[PDB]
Amino acid sequence: QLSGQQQRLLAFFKCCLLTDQLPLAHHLLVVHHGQRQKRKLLTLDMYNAVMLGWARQGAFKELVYVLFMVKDAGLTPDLLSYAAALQCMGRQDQDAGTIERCLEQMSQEGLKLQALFTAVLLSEEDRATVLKAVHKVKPTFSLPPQLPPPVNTSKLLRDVYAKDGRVSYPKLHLPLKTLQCLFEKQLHMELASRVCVVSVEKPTLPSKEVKHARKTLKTLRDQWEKALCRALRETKNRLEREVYEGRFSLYPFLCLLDEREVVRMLLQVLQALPAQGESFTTLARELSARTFSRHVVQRQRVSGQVQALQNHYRKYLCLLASDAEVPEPCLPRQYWEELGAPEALREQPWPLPVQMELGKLLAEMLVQATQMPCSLDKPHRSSRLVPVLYHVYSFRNVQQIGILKPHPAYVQLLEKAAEPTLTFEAVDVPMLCPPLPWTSPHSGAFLLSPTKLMRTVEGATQHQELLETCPPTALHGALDALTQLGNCAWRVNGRVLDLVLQLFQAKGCPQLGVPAPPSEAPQPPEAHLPHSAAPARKAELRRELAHCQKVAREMHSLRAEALYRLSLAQHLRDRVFWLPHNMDFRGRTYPCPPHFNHLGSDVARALLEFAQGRPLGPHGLDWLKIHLVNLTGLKKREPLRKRLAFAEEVMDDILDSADQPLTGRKWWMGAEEPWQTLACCMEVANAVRASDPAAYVSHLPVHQDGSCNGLQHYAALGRDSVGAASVNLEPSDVPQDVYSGVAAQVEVFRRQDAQRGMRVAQVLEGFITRKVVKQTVMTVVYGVTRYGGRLQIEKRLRELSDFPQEFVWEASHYLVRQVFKSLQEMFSGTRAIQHWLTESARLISHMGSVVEWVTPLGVPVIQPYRLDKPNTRKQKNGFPPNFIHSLDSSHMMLTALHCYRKGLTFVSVHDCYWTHAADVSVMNQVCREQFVRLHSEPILQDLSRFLVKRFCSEPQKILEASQLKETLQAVPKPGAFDLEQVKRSTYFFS
Amino acid sequence: SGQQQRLLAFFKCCLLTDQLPLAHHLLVVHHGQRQKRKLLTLDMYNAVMLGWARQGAFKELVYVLFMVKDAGLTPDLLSYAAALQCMGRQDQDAGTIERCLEQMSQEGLKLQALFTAVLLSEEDRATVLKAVHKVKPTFSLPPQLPPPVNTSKLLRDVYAKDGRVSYPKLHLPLKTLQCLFEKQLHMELASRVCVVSVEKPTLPSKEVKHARKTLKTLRDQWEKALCRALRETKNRLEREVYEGRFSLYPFLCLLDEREVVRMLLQVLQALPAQGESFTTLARELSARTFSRHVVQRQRVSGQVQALQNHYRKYLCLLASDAEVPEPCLPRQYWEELGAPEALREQPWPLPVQMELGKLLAEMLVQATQMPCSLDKPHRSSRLVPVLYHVYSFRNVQQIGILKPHPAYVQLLEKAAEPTLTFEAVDVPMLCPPLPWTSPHSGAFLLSPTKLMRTVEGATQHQELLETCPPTALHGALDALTQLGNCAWRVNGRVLDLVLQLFQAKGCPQLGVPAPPSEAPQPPEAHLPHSAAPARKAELRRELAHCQKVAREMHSLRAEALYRLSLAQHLRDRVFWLPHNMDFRGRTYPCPPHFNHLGSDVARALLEFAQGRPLGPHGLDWLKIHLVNLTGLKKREPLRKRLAFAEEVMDDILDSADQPLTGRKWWMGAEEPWQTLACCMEVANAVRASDPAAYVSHLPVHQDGSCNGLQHYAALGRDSVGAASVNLEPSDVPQDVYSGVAAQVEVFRRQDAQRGMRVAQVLEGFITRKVVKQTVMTVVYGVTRYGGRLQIEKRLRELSDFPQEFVWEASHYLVRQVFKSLQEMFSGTRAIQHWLTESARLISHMGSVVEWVTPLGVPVIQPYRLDKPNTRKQKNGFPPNFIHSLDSSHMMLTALHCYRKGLTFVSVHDCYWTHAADVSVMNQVCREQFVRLHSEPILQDLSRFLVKRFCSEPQKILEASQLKETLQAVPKPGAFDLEQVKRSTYFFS
Repeated sequence: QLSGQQQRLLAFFKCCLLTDQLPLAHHLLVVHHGQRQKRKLLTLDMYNAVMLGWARQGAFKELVYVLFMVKDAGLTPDLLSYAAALQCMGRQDQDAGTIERCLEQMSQEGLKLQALFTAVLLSEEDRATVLKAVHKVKPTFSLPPQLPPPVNTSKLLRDVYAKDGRVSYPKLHLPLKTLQCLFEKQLHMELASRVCVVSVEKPTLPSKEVKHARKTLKTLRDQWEKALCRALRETKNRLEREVYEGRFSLYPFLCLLDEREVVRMLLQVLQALPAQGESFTTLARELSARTFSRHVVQRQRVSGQVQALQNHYRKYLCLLASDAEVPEPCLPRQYWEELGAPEALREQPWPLPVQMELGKLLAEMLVQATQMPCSLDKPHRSSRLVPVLYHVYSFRNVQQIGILKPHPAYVQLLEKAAEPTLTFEAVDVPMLCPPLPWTSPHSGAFLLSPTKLMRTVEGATQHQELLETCPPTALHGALDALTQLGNCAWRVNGRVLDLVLQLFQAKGCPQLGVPAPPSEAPQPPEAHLPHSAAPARKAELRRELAHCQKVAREMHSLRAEALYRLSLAQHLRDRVFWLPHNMDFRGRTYPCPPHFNHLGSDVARALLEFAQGRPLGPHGLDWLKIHLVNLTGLKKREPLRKRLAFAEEVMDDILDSADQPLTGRKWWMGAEEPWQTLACCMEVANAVRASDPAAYVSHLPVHQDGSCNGLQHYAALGRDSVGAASVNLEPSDVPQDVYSGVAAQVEVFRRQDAQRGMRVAQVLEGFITRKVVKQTVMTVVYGVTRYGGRLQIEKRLRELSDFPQEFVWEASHYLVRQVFKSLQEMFSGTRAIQHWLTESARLISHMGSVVEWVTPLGVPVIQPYRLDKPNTRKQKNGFPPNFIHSLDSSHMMLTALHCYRKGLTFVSVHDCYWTHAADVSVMNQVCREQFVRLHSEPILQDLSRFLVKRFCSEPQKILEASQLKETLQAVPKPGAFDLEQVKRSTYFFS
Repeated sequence: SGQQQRLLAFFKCCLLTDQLPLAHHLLVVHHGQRQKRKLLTLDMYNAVMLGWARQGAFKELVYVLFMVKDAGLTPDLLSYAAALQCMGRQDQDAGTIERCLEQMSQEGLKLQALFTAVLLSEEDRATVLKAVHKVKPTFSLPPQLPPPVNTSKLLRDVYAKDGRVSYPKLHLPLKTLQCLFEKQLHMELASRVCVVSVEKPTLPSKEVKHARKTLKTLRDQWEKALCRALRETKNRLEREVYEGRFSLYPFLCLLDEREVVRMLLQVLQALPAQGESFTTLARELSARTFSRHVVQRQRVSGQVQALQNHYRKYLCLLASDAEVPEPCLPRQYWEELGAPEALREQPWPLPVQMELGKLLAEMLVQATQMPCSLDKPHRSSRLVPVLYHVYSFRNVQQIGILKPHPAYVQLLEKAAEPTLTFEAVDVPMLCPPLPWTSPHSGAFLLSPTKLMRTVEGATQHQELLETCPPTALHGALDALTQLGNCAWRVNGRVLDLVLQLFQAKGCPQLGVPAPPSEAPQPPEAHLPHSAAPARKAELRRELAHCQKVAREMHSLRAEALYRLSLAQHLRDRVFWLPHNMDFRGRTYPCPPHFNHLGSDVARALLEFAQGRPLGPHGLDWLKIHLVNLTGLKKREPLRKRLAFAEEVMDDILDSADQPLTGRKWWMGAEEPWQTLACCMEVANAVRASDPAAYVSHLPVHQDGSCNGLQHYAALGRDSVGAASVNLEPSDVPQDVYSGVAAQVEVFRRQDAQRGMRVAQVLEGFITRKVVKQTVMTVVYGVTRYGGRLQIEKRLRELSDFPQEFVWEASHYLVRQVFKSLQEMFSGTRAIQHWLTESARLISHMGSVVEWVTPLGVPVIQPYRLDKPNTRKQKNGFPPNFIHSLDSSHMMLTALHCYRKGLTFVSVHDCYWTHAADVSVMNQVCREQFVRLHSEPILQDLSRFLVKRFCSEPQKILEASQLKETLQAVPKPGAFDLEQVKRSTYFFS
């Protein structure tokens, strides 16, 4: 293994190279080498770092001095050190004989020069210096030719990669010059890394108290900045003493970012810090990530990599631009590969313990430096000054990790001030230019800010290691799909935005989902009274207050989230923007901006519509009407003809809702998805108002979704005739709702349980609505051991006023068990697959390894569950949802790539597939075809054989691995139902 | 303003630290800014000149003098003396000194008068006189005056010059007293005492040794961290000295850095598992630093040696073997002899002290680090705070609480360290206390002890004491000195039995805390999370209640362990308990950890080291006192109780011989350990051939049923009141509490008929033991929740009584007792209502009520509203005035008993004295009570309040109403005052 000391010393040496403090790295290395025990901790790569850093400052003498230390340690110089030495020799410009002698010494060891250069990664400047040194010597350069980017030879991906002649790739509507200007704006945003957005909430005319509060907030922040600068200087001096002593220090890490940048960033953190508060460890991780991102941006700027990125990006923009024409159309990643932009050396992050130590130091400096009076400076500096941040321990013992809470007075000051400027990170806001193509897992999305492929922080290092272990050829399909999802252009709808802004400014609406303001919140009417003075009653009053304040606290968190989302929507209202997409561990694609994203809320779904415009065509108007009926949720069981007829019947309501959403009949409010229903009525009204519906262009996406996507995968895997009919895989004239059947089975179980002693069924009698059973089914299948999913089922039960909330906790558990039995009964295949997957997972977890599998697309997925070793219950429960999530992601990526060959704009939000109304029919045919192709491959057998290779061939526990082999061998038998029927089924997605 | 005070305190500390160039850096910056020059006060200039005189640098002092000249205010007499002091050091010419005297004479009084007017240090006054001597004008030093004596009739007999005085002399020889003084001096210089823990020490396990080694490494790591943080803060503060801002650097310099580091560690040891308030800790840290600083300053000056010589001369008077020709009071002896006066006795200003304490506390919290020391990982990668701040519900208020982490607590328990560190003030003195010549200086010789133990109202009360004539203070000071002079020895037998029970569980009835402190609760609760949301919350609340109840026992265990630790440390050594005065004036023992007032067990342990023979009546008194401790036959006469003692004598002897394995009759008694000790003293008496020959060290307690009620019944002379409280002579003693219980019972019957069900809850549970505390809360409690909590605690002890309505029952009980008192006694109500109305009106005006006792020591109520508090002053005044009268009566009794030679101390109502002395003490205390009420206290109170508040221009109309209220004093009743002398049941 590798001990922690090497992972701190290596980080310190590399960091000291990036800060031009080589005399200090030399000092520390001298002290370390001098002590025998510390010399053991010193590794060859650290020496290959110190020498390389000296080898850029043009110092050959110190290089040979460190070489005396390398020989003294007994290490043998590797390919890296020889190359650093050759790169240093050229700078001194000594005669070619020395270079030839170095080549002779290299020849004595088992090493070459071209092979050594290929094997060991080097910077472009240093590689050029080495090459120039070799050119000075007698040997010619003799550079081997490059390797043309390979393509995936998987049966699923051979269509997209083999271009042939059937290519109709899409091109962005915006002209090339507009894309370049947008890129320059995004580049400016990335450089400053702070986006200032006007607060959407209406600003009242400032009162005298409000003005005073703003002057207080300005004075305080300035005092906090001076204090932060002083604290940073003191910490830097102490850490420099640690450098001279010979112990690992964070002094270069502090040096990498400018002092003013550190101070301003900490102040920005305080503004972003919610009233609720944030965990200290999370805050430290966030601070370290911000420091690393701003350092990567600064390093790229000083190196000149940014300018090369601009030229390469402009050439890449020519492909996307409609006006510019490229002779051979190719996928965006492939085009970027043809340009050959150089992946940055600094893209890789620091080691995780060092990052934690740095972030904790920044948070500790912030709390100690910032002090404000509880009295808020109303008395003349008589009241004690107390730190703004307060460490809070949930458990008194030092074993529980403490968290951080903002000052109560500071929160009040923030409210009273009502500042209109909102500070956002560059990563947080959506990109103003098309995202950088995902050439590699590590490098993609935001151009200047590194975005790792895995958004999840749990198990991040392991999954990334698997990503690099996997051949790049396999990864490319997922990377191409992610690039395609990023390339889609989004424009904020003006009308929907205006209506939500209206409601948001004053009161809001709960049914619509516009969060209520603090004034609306149920504040307690009176404080403890003389009659209530009894300590029992006072304690009860404090508990009710704790509940009321908890509800108010949640409402503030929801309104603040809505405020940020609508402020970004207003900011990006007139400007076309691109949402980059990132992959979780399960492989589901999630948009990188947290604050503004379509998945997060229904209102966000309504706001977002495609900037690119495609005409409706003959069937587009009908698809819009069918979409409108789907959003209401009326006649879901009824076929698409009945839905269209209902749309014609309710057309008068549709038009009236479009003309007046607020003062109208408000039929859209009655619909299950109100804002999306309103947007669809404001597109159908525009279509009918236009003389030709086919001529009219529908920006708004149309969403097609299976009732449960996991159930359809399970049904496909087992080929169950009953299962296919239930989830609509089998063609039918009338679609069958899979949730209704689960509800009926839960109802018969409820009747049986009512006869039994248990009263939970009696409590739930008449309240087991179909929507609750749908959320429960999704929680059971997609969600694994989730407190939030169970809280969501509980939330659905709470929404029903008639249902008593005294037994909501056990009613939710009962619903989870009854659904888990219902599905297992109705679906013969699903239970067998789930049981086999769980049994295999538990056996792998017990042996001490985490379950690892490769998706049919090719990207490896590893469960990140860690018992403080794999967690037996979590891994065994986690494997069926994660496997079916990986299958759903693979099907979505296949659908996306094939729809990109035909030119359709495709994005995926949860189960729903979003595309233009004209494109819907083609997208439906493509997704049925891809689903059939995905399940045509023997998914279960491939998984069984990969698990056998990964874990069954284990010396440590052969017998348990033998039992695992026996359970893996008994794969479920395919049923009578034909796979090809899925293509013919128009109700597979609807 | 406050800042000027802060800068002045900084200047005084700077002179002692000798950082005068640093003071000159601050002074020039302060003069340069016009506003800062206005902030500078004349005294700041005088200070630095005195320091420059010690240094000898004449030109800086001349610069300060010119700076005074530039300011334009008159040059003060304090500065001229400092200039002369400087001139003396470098051997300057006398003629210039005579010119300096001419400047001193100008705009000032004459050379003698100017010297008298301005206070100076012992070196300073000598230097000023020596500088005066060289000049042609004569020094003309004023003649001294003999110490004044009070002319008040009550204290006239005490101060009478007739040679009837027979002051008691301590049994210990003079040489032994000097050795004890040397031991006390060694304790004072060290300032800390190490005592072996009474609790049994188990053989250390491997885990226990590992925890001890870890604790040692942590405490030395803490000392390194504190020393480095202290140096860094000192450097920053020195940079603030140059910036001219307020700095705490000289304060930190006055105490040695090693001493400060060790003080911080001692405070961590003092902090308990529950935790202590941060502001209180800051005050305690500043007080400890001031005490150590005063000890160091006295040591370096050489005042300590003069104190030793003067105190040995004082010791000769107390010593039996040494003979003094003229008997004098202990204060009077010191006044006649040369008296060392320490200028540094006066404390630092309170806001600066708060700032210094906060700085020390912050340094303590950030410097120290504890990681819990994972034994197997041993990796320092976690937040490491020894102390954690809690919101405690009120976050806007931002009250500061500092509590140690449970990990520390578990480690301290695992190590089971025997050594315990106590402050010198905390432990009882090993030598007789210093005589109370002045209010500010008394009690501990090296550690300053102010008269006012209370921190609330401390400033105002001390100012009133200084305003008060010295002789009136002197009478109370003489009484306090007499109480301190009493010698206490720990009874070995009682302590042994307590230690054995303390080691092994003990007994709740005996008050012994329980070491296990376990409470049935699911230990792991539910291993899977949330078996049921309600049940989880229920168990969490139940575990929280168990944690609180267990913490109660831990605090009681620590208090008892500390008590016995001190009792063991002082078991073989005679010690003296100093006594101070609260705002009311009811004297209190200075040592907090070990005191007789604190617990009954301490009362049992403590017996007089000085020994007086029983005499003919001593055995009878001891038997009577045994009956008093049990509390049986209280109604029955003093002869019947004696007969009962003869009846139960076999049980008495058996219990003394075998307390643990005997009939345990003592445990059944109301005061068990006291009963056991008295049974061992009666057994020792009967074992001896002559009981009169036998010497009884044990005190005998004479206590009135209610001291306050007797005062009330005496002031109004109501016949019914006097008969109930035993002032009227009776053959069968009448108990006031029994009558109150009967009246409460009839009110309970009336309320039971009414809709209110509180009476039904209390039916059959209003026992006299409970009704007694309520009377004490009405008569002595001053809007105190804690006394009402004591009533609730008494209700909880009865298992049958439901605790669901205990709070309402306590409120009902206090109201009914209050409403039983007024109807039972007309005089008590007539006086209480008048006092409650007068205080209310004075509180409305905006002045706190101030009144002078018949002895003459002023008493001021300290209650404040964040101005006087309306709901506090009116309730507070009847008990505070009664407490002042009770204190006056006890002081008069103490002084007259001292004249006779009886050893007298007072613990609450209970008067403690030797068994032979009891009869004489009884007669003396009846005589003093009659004399105290012979003076018209109500009229004197009314006249003094008229002088203090009625002559107010601001609100004359309210003052007129107050004048009318004061004029209507309650009329004297038919009952004769002289009857109290004839009544043998006043105290019993």
